[PDB]
Amino acid sequence: DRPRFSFSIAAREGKARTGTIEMKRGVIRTPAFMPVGTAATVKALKPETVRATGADIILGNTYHLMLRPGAERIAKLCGLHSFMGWDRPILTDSGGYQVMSLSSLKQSEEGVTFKSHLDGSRHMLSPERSIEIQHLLGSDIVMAFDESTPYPATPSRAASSMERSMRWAKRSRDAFDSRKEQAENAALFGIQQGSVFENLRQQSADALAEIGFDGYAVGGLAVGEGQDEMFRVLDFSVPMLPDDKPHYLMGVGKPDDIVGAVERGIDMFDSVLPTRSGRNGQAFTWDGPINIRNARFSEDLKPLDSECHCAVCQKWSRAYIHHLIRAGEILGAMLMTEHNIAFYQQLMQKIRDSISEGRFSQFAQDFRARYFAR
Amino acid sequence: DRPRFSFSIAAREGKARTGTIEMKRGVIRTPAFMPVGTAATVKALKPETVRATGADIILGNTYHLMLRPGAERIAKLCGLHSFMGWDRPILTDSGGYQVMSLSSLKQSEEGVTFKSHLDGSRHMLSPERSIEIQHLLGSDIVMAFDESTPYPATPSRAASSMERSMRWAKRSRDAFDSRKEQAENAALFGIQQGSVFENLRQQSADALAEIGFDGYAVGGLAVGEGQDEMFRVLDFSVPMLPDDKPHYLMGVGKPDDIVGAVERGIDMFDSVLPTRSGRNGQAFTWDGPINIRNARFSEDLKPLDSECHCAVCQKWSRAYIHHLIRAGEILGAMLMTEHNIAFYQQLMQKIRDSISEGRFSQFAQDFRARYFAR
Ligand SMILES: [Zn+2]
Ligand SMILES: [Zn+2]
Repeated sequence: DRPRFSFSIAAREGKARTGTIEMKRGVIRTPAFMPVGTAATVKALKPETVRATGADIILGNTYHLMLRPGAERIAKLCGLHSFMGWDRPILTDSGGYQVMSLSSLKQSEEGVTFKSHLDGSRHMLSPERSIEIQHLLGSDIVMAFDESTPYPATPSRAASSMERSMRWAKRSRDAFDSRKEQAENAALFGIQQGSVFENLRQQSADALAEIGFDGYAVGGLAVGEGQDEMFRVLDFSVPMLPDDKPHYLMGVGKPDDIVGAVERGIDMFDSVLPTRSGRNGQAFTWDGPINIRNARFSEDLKPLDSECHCAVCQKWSRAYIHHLIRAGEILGAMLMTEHNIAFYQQLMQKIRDSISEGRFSQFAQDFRARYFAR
Repeated sequence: DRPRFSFSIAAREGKARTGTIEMKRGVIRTPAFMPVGTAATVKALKPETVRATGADIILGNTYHLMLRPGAERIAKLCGLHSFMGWDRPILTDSGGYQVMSLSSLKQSEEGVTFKSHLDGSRHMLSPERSIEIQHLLGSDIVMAFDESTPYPATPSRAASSMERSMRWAKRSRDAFDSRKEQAENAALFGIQQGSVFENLRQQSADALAEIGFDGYAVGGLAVGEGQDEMFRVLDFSVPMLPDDKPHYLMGVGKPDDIVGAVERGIDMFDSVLPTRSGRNGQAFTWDGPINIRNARFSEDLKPLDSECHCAVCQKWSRAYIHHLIRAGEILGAMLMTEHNIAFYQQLMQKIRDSISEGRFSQFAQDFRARYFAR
């Protein structure tokens, strides 16, 4: 009964929206946070635990999966969902960002050649090959393959990368639409580029809306610009995107970045922060992050957060988790990660509820006042 | 309603027994395997997962817990059960073995002085202090503090360590019995020493039965002697212990060691093998252990073991777990460990059932024929 892709906005407050994305493998509540499942695992969590925290969708990294265990191998093993045991929607990034940030790079208009950061094996990516890999994975939301430009970006380099990206967005569209099984069961998002420059962002938006996509991502942020500049860029960039389609801010971010981005019209988020910070001993709380290794928690019997409903905060103390993290114990990573992901989902839930009730502006004020009292 | 400690033998076949140990925090089915929970965690598993595999009791290491997080700290945090979230029985070793094998050692008749292997801090252990620490932990089965003699052991050194151990067993008895809350709610096991020498084992047994204990451990094995010599030592040592009390072989071991020890009258086991081997990529199966990193599993969609009822074998393939282990992913350690512990508990269940039905001899033959076909 479920549709391929249907975004519906149930309530709005200013630029903020709340609603649902209906897909064949499930419903995504927006604004949505996607836990990151890099190499076919949300690190230190079983998929059932990921779901129990409230996640409706997770993200997979195309660049990592193509290096290990391999895209064709995953297809032969019945696709990513079956492989890793997550049966709800999966969004896959294009891999273009990690090629720039992780691999040993030839770049051209056809695509990119690079050496694996793991073993120096040679690989290739292009609009067509990236769409094909995401198809071999079985991805539900496919990202167009673009060209990332490092930070900071000179206007010429930002416009160079943006224009080639828009040509690649058209090739991504066509590659997606050529493959019937993919085009009937998955969705395709386009990526706005153009750095901090308003004119380039607008040309990017026009090109993408001319091609037509199921959703639109804001690319090229959370790469060093700081929150003030990111918000300033969001202020004029998001209204350029089609209003009736989801808006996806890639790689963001800290809780306060998420709230501010929702205030500016963003519907979807992903970040390694809750998982990676958790393994490193940082727990998010409504009173700000805490460093659980600090000596002040060594005999603290309170849970990580006094209001959190997650199973970790129901069962174990700060003192216990302090001990596990300082001891290097795997269970420390597990509990910290589950709490952090549950905290992110509770944030998204409070965001959605406050928009639905027309008190999101008050929620954002209240959130910041307490989170930054620390 | 539950008693402090009541061992009841429901069925026997040759020297093998099956039955139950009833304690205030739960019933222990014997023969029993205890997962090892070193520093207040069975590594990579939540306690609920430990219980879901079938474990009735776990082991804690007194030497590690006294170094981190500290015995008094655990008492202040309401004891080990509450600290780590395991509410069923816990057996604590005495710490004497790790003092010899891990610490930087002065040894005397009063006790032992050593430096922590973690930071060089100075600590002390004695019969009285070991019983007190196990009390501060809240341990359900307390081990007498003994003196371990390295392997191999000359007769003089084996008899030296054994005789002092028996004097320490009397001091452990008295220290335990002096502390009313401990003596009314916990149990105390004595440890037979005496290496491979029949006469020393017999003198040890006589001394321990003269003092009186709730259970009797066979110490000084699984330290390099090989299975043939261990079995030969068990052949004459176990019948020296009181028949109507549990028999605990410390630190054993591989599945085939467990079966052979049950054939010789052992009721209780502990080993780091299922947990530590799991993290290292070795999975136990009814057809012998497999090294999941081997390339032959890279596209194998079968579960780790074709008969195993554990949740890992219900949900994930060898190929997936192969990928996680080779990638260094925490979830690889989690899944391997859960399967290995579940496999050990299924072994103990099959042992108990076959003894109950008077076909344990046939089970042991059948087990070995298949496990060592490999
Ligand atoms: Zn929590
Ligand atoms: Zn299994």
